[PDB]
Amino acid sequence: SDEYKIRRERNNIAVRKSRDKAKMRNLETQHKVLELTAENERLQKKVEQLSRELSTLRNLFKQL
Amino acid sequence: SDEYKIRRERNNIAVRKSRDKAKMRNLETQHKVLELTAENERLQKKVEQLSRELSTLRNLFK
DNA sequence: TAGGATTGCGCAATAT
DNA sequence: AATATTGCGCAATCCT
Repeated sequence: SDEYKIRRERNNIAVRKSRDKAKMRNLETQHKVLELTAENERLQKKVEQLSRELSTLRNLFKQL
Repeated sequence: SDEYKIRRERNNIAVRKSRDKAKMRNLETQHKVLELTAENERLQKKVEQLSRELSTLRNLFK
C-alpha cells in the first residue's frame, strides 16, 4: 500500500531522530561526569588544604 | 526450520540482553551525575564552613 | 481524531 | 558453534 509506506516512513524518520537525541544526551551526560569529577578533585584538594590550615592555626591558639 | 527456530529464539535473548546492558550503563552514568552533583555541593559547603572557622579564629588576633 | 516522539522488540548481517 | 553487537524497521504507546 502507498498510504502504508508513507506512514511507516514518517515514523522511521521520527525513530532515527529520537534515537539520535537519546544517544547525544548520553554523550552529554558522560561529558558532565568528567566535568563534575574534575570539580570534585578540585574541591577535595581545597577541603584538605583548608582543613590543614585550620588545624595548624587551632594548635597555635591552643598553645596560648 | 527447527534450526531457524532456535536461532531466532537464542538471538532474541542475546539482543534483549545486549540492549538492557546498554540501558543500564546509561542509567548508571546518569546516577554518577546526581551523585557527583550532591557530593560537590557537600564539599562546597564544607569549604565555606572551614573558611568561616578560619575567619572566626583570626579575629581573635585583634 | 491527527501526528510526531518514545520505547521495546525482531530480524539478519556481522563482529567477537 | 554460539553469543554480542548493530543498522533497518514494525508496532504500541506516550505526548502535544
